[PDB]
Amino acid sequence: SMIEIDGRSLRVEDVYAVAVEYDRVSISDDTLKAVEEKHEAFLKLINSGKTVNVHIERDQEIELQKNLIRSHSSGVGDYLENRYVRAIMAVRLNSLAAGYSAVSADLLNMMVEMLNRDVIPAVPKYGSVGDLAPLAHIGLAMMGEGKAFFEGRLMDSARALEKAGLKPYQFKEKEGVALINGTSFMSGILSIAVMDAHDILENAIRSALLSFEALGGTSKAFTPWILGARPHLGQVAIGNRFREYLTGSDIVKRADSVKVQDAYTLRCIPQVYGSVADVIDYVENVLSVEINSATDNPLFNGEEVVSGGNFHGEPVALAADFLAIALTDLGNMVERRIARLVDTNLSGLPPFLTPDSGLNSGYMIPQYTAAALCNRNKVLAYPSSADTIPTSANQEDHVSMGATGSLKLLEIIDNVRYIIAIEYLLGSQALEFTDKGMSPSTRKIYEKIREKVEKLDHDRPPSFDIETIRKMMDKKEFISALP
Amino acid sequence: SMIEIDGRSLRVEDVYAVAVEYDRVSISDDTLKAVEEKHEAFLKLINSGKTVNVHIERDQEIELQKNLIRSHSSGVGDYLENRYVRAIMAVRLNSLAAGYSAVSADLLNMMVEMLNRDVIPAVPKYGSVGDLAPLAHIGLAMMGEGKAFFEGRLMDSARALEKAGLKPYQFKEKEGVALINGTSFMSGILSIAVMDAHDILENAIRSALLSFEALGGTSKAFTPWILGARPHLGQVAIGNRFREYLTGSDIVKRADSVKVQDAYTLRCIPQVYGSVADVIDYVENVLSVEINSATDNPLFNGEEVVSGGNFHGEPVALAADFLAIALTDLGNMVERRIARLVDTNLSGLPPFLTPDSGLNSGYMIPQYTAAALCNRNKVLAYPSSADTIPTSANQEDHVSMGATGSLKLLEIIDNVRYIIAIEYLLGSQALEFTDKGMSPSTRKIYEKIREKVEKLDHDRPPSFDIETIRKMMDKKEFISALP
Amino acid sequence: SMIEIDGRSLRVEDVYAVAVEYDRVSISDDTLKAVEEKHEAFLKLINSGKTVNVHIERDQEIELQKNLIRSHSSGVGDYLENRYVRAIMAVRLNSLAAGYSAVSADLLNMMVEMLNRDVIPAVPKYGSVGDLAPLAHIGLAMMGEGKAFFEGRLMDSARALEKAGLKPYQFKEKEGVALINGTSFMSGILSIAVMDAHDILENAIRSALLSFEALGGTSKAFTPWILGARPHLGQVAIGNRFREYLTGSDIVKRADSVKVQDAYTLRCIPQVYGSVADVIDYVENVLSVEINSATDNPLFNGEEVVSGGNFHGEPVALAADFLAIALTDLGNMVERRIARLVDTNLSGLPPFLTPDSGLNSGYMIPQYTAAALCNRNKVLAYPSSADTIPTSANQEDHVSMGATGSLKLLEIIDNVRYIIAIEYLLGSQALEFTDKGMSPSTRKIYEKIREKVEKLDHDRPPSFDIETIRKMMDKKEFISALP
Amino acid sequence: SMIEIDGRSLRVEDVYAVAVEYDRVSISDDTLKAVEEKHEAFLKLINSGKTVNVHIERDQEIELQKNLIRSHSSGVGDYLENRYVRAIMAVRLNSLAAGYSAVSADLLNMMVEMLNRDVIPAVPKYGSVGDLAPLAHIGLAMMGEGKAFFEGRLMDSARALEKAGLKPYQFKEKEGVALINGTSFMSGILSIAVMDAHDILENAIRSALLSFEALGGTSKAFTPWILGARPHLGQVAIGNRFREYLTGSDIVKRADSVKVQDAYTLRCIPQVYGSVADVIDYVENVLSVEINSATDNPLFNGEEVVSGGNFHGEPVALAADFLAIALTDLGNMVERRIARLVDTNLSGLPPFLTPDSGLNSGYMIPQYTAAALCNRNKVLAYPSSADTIPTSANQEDHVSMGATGSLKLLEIIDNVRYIIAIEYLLGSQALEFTDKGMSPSTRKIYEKIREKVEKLDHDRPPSFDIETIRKMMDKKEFISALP
Repeated sequence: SMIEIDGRSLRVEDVYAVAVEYDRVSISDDTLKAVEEKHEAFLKLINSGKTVNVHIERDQEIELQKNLIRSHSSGVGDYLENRYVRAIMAVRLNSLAAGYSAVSADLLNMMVEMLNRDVIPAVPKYGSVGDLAPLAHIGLAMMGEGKAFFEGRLMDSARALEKAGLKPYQFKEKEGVALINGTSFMSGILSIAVMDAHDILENAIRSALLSFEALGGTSKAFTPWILGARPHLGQVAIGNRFREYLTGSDIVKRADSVKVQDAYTLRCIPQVYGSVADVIDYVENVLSVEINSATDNPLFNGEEVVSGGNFHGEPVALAADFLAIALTDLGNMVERRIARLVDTNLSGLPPFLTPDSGLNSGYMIPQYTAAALCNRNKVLAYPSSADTIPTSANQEDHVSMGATGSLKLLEIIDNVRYIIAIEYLLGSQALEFTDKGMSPSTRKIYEKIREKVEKLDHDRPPSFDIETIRKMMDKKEFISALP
Repeated sequence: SMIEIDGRSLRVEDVYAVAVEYDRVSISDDTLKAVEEKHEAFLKLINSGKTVNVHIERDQEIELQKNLIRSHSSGVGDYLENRYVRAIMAVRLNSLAAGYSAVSADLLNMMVEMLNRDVIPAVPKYGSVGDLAPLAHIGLAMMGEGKAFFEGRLMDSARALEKAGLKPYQFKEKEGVALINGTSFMSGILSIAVMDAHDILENAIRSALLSFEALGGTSKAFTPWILGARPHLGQVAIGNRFREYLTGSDIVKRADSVKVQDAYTLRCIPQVYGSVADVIDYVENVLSVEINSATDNPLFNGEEVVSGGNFHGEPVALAADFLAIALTDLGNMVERRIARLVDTNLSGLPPFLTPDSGLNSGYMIPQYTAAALCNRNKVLAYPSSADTIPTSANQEDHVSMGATGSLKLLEIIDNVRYIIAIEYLLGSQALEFTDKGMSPSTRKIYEKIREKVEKLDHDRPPSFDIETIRKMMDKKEFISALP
Repeated sequence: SMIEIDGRSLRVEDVYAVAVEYDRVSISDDTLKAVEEKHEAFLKLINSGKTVNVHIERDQEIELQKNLIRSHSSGVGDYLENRYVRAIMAVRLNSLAAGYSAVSADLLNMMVEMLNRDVIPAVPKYGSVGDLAPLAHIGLAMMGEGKAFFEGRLMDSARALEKAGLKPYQFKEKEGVALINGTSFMSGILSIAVMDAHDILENAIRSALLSFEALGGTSKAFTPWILGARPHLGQVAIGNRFREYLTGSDIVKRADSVKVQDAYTLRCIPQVYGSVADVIDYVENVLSVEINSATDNPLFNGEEVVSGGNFHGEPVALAADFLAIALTDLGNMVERRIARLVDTNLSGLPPFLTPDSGLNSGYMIPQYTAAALCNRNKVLAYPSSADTIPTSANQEDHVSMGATGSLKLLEIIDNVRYIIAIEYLLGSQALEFTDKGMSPSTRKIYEKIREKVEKLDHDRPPSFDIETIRKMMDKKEFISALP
Repeated sequence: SMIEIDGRSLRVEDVYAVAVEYDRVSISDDTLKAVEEKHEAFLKLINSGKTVNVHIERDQEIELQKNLIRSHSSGVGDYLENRYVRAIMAVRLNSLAAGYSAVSADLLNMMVEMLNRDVIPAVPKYGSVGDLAPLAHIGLAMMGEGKAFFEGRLMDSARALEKAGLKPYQFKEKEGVALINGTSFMSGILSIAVMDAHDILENAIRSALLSFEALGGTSKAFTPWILGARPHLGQVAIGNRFREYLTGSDIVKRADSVKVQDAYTLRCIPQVYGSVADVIDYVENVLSVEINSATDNPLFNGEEVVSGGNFHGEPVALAADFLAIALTDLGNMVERRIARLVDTNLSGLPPFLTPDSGLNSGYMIPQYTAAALCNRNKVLAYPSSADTIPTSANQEDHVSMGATGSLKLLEIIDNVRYIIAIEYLLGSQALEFTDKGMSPSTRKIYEKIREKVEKLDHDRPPSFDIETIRKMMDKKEFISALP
C-alpha cells in the first residue's frame, strides 16, 4: 500500500509498514509547495541578515553542508540492518516535513525516492551519543559518497543511485545541519522495536496457552472481578485475552473443578504481561509525539531562526531503557514456565518431556538456553541513559546515550523471541502427554506448530526446531493462525 | 489536618500528609459498617463450606493467622525510617478497606489508632521479593510481639501499645493472610518517593536558576514555539516554569542581545527536566491505581473466595526502577552544570569560584562529591526488576523484586538531593562574581541561601554548608521562598 | 597487643588488629628520627629553590595547608563506622612513613596518639572519586575543627582532643597535601573488607557442613585426585577443608555407599568456594603492596620533588569490584542451597523444615529473605570502576571511582553474612530430621548453634534467630567452636 | 608451524597460534598409545561393573552418546566466528588428552584432523550457562550432522567432512559425555580474548605515544623511583615501556624543562595501564591451569570413575567479567585523552585539530564515537557471573554464566580496539600542529599511520580512516613498526 507523509500524521505502525513491509511513501504537492515556500522565506531572512559578495557567500554555505556531512560520518562497526535504516529514513523525512526545518522540497523528494527505490545507505551501528554520525552517513549516501545497498546489494553510493535512476543530491543552505541534527536514529529504531515488542507479547500470549493447558492451569486466576480489583489497564486486557482463548478447554474445565490455584508462572500472567503491555503503550505514546516533532536545530518558524535543544534524546532514551527492562522480565517469566514444564515434580508430566528418560534427555537443554538468554538480557538491561559523557570540548556536556539503548533493546527483543520460540516448542511437546482436550484457540496454535515441527520421540537437535519456530514467529504465522 | 480513608479515594499526596506531616486518619462509621458486613458474609460462607467440631475449627483458624505472622516475620537489616513505615501502614489500611479483603472493622481501626497515636512497628528493611516479611513485622507489632517505636522510642511492642492506651490486636479468620499479602511496602515507600522526586525536580528548577544566571544563559532555549515543536508535556511545562522565573533578569536580557545559544546543561534543561517530570507523572499514575487496589489474596467479592495474583509487584517494581534511572540522569545533568560553573574556561568566572586562586581551592571539591554521588547512582540504577529468583519450593516461581527497587530509589533520591544542594551552594557563590542583575525570582532563591550560608571568601569546609542547604531543602524553604 | 609501624611491614591482618581489635600502634624512635631527617632535607631543598621575605613565605605555606584541609572537607552523608576510620588512619600513617612523603615525625605521632586514645574523626562516607575529601575530614579533625568521636561519643574535634589530652595539630609545609593525597580511604576499607571476606568464606564452609549432612551428600565430590585434575589452588584447598571436616560422619559414609553424585550446590562447592578464595588472595596481594606504598603526591626522594600519579586508585578500585562480584555469587550459591533445604522434593525432608506443615510455614520465608539479599547484591555488583567522570576543570580527567567500590563491597559483605546466618539456622533445623550421625566437626557447629537458638517446633519469628546467629558470626563463635 | 598437544603443555599463545594463525596440531604416537590404553582400562572396568546381553548393552551405550550429542545441540543465534571455534576445539582436544577423560585415541585424532583440514563446526553463540550446547554442536558436526564450514564455506557437516577426506566419527562409550562436559567454550574464547587484550594494551601504549607528544607531556610522570614507590608490577613495567619509547623526544625534553605535571590522562598512564596489565596476567594464569585441566565428568583415574564438579565455570567466568571491567576502563581513559586532544583549551592545539575551524569540524565527531563506545562497554561490563538461574529441574542449581561473560568480553575488546584506532588517527593529526621533534619510536608509529592515512586538511569521513587503522591494528602493523 501507500503511506502519505505530511509531517504531522505518522504512526509507529506506518513506520513499520514502510520499513519492514516496503509500503511506498508519498508527499502531496500541497505539502511540498508549503515546505518550499517556508524554505524560500528562510533564504530571504538569512540573505537579509548577512547584508546588515553574494556569490562567494552562497558557495561557502554549500561547502559547509558538505564538510558537515563528511566530518560527521564517523560511525564504526557493522552496518545496521536495512529495515532499521528504512525506518530511520521515514522518520527523518516526516520530521523534516513537520514545518520547522526550513529544508527544500527536493531534499524530501530525495528521501522519498531512496525509500521507494530501495537505495538504503550503509549505516555503521555505533557512534551516536543520542544522532549526528548515523544520520550523516545517510546524508553521505544521499550525496553519492560512501556506500549504500541497492536492492540489498552493497556498493558505492553513486553506483546505487545510478542503478536506481537517481542523481546525487546536493545539500542547500542549512540542509545538512537539518538532516543530521535530531533523534531519528533512536526514534526510527524504537518505532520498529515497539512494534516488535507488541509482536513479542502477542506471541507470548499464544505460547503460554500451550503451557497453561499442558500444566492443567485453572482459569480462576483470570476471573474478571479479581483482575478488576487492581485495574491496571494491561492486566485487565490480558486477562480478557486469556479468558477468550481458554474458552472451550476441557482440560481447564476439569482443573477448575479440582484446583484452587497455580504457581505464579500461570497465576500471575495478567499482572506481569499486563505490566509489559502498559510499558509498550507508554513507549508508543512517546514515539507518537517524537516522530511527528521537529528535533533538528536551529529551527525556523517563518520569521526567526532560534537554537534550542530538541535534538536531546532523553525522552526516547529513557523509553528504550524502560522497555528493555520490561521485556527482559517477561523473558524471565517465560523461562521460569519452561523450567516448570520440564520438571516432572512441578508439571506432573514425564521428566524433560521425553517418552523414554532411559536413554533420552528430551527437551532438558532448551531450558538452559532460555536461562542463558535471560542472563544475557540481564547484562543488556543495564540502563545506558543512566550514564553521560561530555562531548564537543564540553559544549555538549549532557547527552542521552539513547542510541546505545535503542540498539541493545533490539538484542533483548531478539533474545526474548528465542525464549518464546522455546516455549512454543516445549509447550506443544508437553501437550503430547495430555488427553488434548485443549481449547479451540490453543489447538490452533498447536496445529500450526505441528505443520512444521514434529512431536519429540527420539532425541534430536532442538536448535533446528527452535530456529524453525522463530522463523514462523517472524512471519507472523501464529497470529495468523489465531487472530 | 484529617485524611478520611474509604478504600477508593487515596492520593499519593495524602499518603505523604499522613506519613510525613502526621495528619490524622479516620474511617467513617458507614465505611466501617460495610467492611464489617462483608467480613460477616465471608465468615458465613466459609462456615457453610467447611460443613459440606466448630470450636476446634475456629481456634485452629486463629492459630494459623498467628503462625503466619510469626513465621513470615523474617526481615533482616536496619529498621526502615518511621516516615516510610507510616506510609506503608496508610496504604495497607486503605487497600484493606477497598472492599475485597474481607477483614473486620477492628483490624482497620487498629491500624488507624497505631497511626494516630504513632505506634510504628520496627520493620527490618530487607526481605521482600515483591511484601510478606515487612508486612508480617507490622502485624507482629500489632499482636504486641517484637519491637515498635512509641513516639520515636524503640521498645517491646506490648509496652508501646500499652503506653498508647491500645490493646494488642488478635487476628481473626484470614486476617493475617490479608494483612501480609500485597504490595503496600513497595507502594507505600514509592508514594513517599514520588512526592520526594517531585520535590527534587522543584528544587532542581530553583537551583538551576542560580547557575543559569551566573553563566549568563540566554532565554532563547525556552522560546515557547521551539518547545512546542516537540510537545512532550514535561518539556513544555518546564519551559513555561523557567520563562516565568527568568522574567525581570537584566543578565538574561543582555545575554539575549549578544548570545545565540548555550551549552547543553543550560539549553537542554527543558528536554531533560521535562522527561523527568513525565516519568514522575507516569509513576504517580501507577500508584494512584495501586494504593486504591486490592493486592491481598485470596479475595472475596461477597459470594465467592478466589485466588489470583494481585500481590505481584511488577507494575510498581518497574516504575521504581524507571524513576531511579530518570533521577540518576537528572543528577548527571546537575553535576555537569556544577562542573561548568567551577571551570573558568567554560564559565567566564574566576577558577573554582574563589576570589584568590593563589592559596585557595574555592569550591573545587564539591564538584568531585557530586561526581562521586552520580557514580554511586549509576550502580543503584541497575534495575532490580530485571532479575527474579524462585521462592517457596518453586511455587512462587516469578517475583517482581520491587522491594529492592523501592529501597534503592530512596538512596538515589537522597544522593540527587545532595547534588542539588551543591548546585544551590555553588550557583549562589558564582553570582557573587556578576553584577547581580538577576531576576526577582532568582534573587528570592539567592537571598534564602544567604540567610543561612555566607558567600565564600577564604576556604572553609564545604561539607557543613552542603548539609545546611540540604536541611533547608528538606524543610521546603526554597519552595516557600519562591512558590 | 602492639603493632609497630615502619612504613614497610604492614599486613592486612595488622590493619584489622588495630582498627577492629584496638591493638596499640607504635613507631620506633629510629623510624621517627629518619622520618624527621628526611622532612628536614625537604625543607632545606624547598628553601633553597624559592631563593633562586622568608617569614611571609613560611606563613603563606602554613595557610595553604589549612586552606586545603578545609576546602577539601567536602564529604556528605552518614559518618563512616569507627572501625573503618581507624583502618584508614592506620594505613595512612603507615604509608606516610614509607619514606617518600617528607612529613614530620610529629604528624605521624599525632596519628599514633589519635588511634591509641580513640579520637576518631567523623568522616562522611561519600565524596571520594578514588581520596581527597574523606582524608581532608581526618585532617580537619586533626586540626581540632569539625567533629570527632571521643571513645565513641560524637563532639567537636577540639573537645575530643582535649578530653584525650592531645593538642590540635598544625600542619607544616606540604603536610596537608601529603595527608589528603593517596588511596588510604579505599585501601583501609578494603583491608577490613578482605579480612571480613575471609571470615565470610570460613563461615560459609561451616554452615555448608550442616546442609551437606542434612541433605546426605556424598564425599565423592571432594575426592583429592578429582580436585587435583583441575588444580586451581582454591578448589584444592577447599576440598581439603571439607574432607577434614566431614571425617567421622556416619551420614556421609552411608551416602557414599548408595549415592553417585549430588546437585551442584553440594558437588560444586570446591569449584565455586575455591574461586572465591582465589579472588580473596588476589585482593590481599594488591593491598599488601598498596598499604606499604607511597600514594601521596608530589613525592620526595631526598634530592628531588617529583609529581606522579600514585594516588590513582585503579588497582584497588578494580580489586574492590572483583571481590564484590565473587562474594555476590557465593551468596547466590548459598541461597540456592537454602532453597534446596526447604523443598521437600529436593531435600527428602519435611516441607519447609517444620514438623507440622498443617498450620505452620516452618522456615519457608528465610529463603525469600536470602533471595532478596542476592537481588540487592546483583544491583551492588555493578562495577563502579567501569565509570569515570572528569573532575577539577578536566585536569583530573580519569578517576578510579574506587571509593564507591569499597563502600558497596561493605554492603555486599553485610548481605552475604545474613545469607550465611540463614543457612546456619536452616541447616541446623534440617538436621533435626536426620539420625544425627554427623561428623564431630559438623556437630561442633550444630552444638554451638543450639547454645543460643532452639530447634523449630511451632512457628516463631525467624528474624530474631537470624540476628542472633549473625551476632555469633560477628563474634567469631563458629570459628572458635571449630578451628 | 607445529603445536604438539600432550594434555599438559598448552599455553594461551599456542591456542592463538592454532586458532588464528592456523598452525598445525599433532599428538605423538606415545601420547595416543597411553590415551588408548587408559580408554581400554576404562572399558574393562565398566564391563566388569555391569556384570556384577553384552551386545545389546554396548549398542545401548553407543545410542546414548548419540542421543546426548543431538538433544544437547540446542544453541540459538548467529554462528561463532571460526577463529573462536578453532580455539575451543584446540582446548577441548588438549583437555581430553590430560589423562582423566578415558576417551579413545580416534576421538583425539578426529579433532586433530578437523583442525588441520579446517572443517569447523557451525556453533550457535548462545546457550551455555557455563558448555553443554556449543560443545554438543561441535560433536554434532563430528558425527556428520548439522552444519559445518569447510575452508570457510558453510554446508552440511557430512559434505564438509567428505570434501576434507574425513569419515564421520562415531562416539564410543562415554565419549559424547566427555566431549560435551567441560569449560572449553569459555576457556577457548577467553584464550583468544586474553591474547587480544594484550594486543589492545600494546596498541594503547603506541597510540598514547602520539597523544603524549602532541600534548607535550613531561616524562616526569614515568620517573623510575616514583613508580617504584608503589610497586605494582604492571605500573613499573608500563613506566619502563614509556620511558624507553619517549627516549630521543625533543618535545618531551622541552616539556621537562618547563612543565611540572600533566593532567591524569597523561600522568596516570602507568597506574591505569599497569592495572590492566596485572588483570591480563591474572586471567592468563587462570587459563594456563584451566586449558590443561580435566573439566569433563565423570572422570577416570585408571581404577575408578568418580563424579565431581570440574565443569563448573566459576574461575574463568569471574576472570572474563574482571577483564571486561579493566578493558572498559582502559577505553574510558583513552576516550578522555581523545577528548583532551580536540579541546583547544586543554591541548593548546587548534580546535578539533582542523586547520580552518571556519567551515570544518575536523575530528570533533570521532570523540563522540569513542564516548558512544565507552557507554556501550559500561552496559557490557555488568558481570554476568553475579547471576545464576537453576537448570535441569533444579539438579544443576548453581551455574557460572561464564559463557555470557566470554562473549560480551569479545565485544568490549572490539569496541576498545575502535577507541584506540581513533586515538591513533587523532594523535597523528594533532602532531601535524607541532614541530615534530618526537622520539624515534613515536615517529615509527606516526610514519606507519601516514603510510595509509593522510593528514586532515579539508573535512572527510573519519569512519573510513578509523576502519583502515583498525584493520592495520588487526594485522599487527604498529607492533611490527615499533617492536
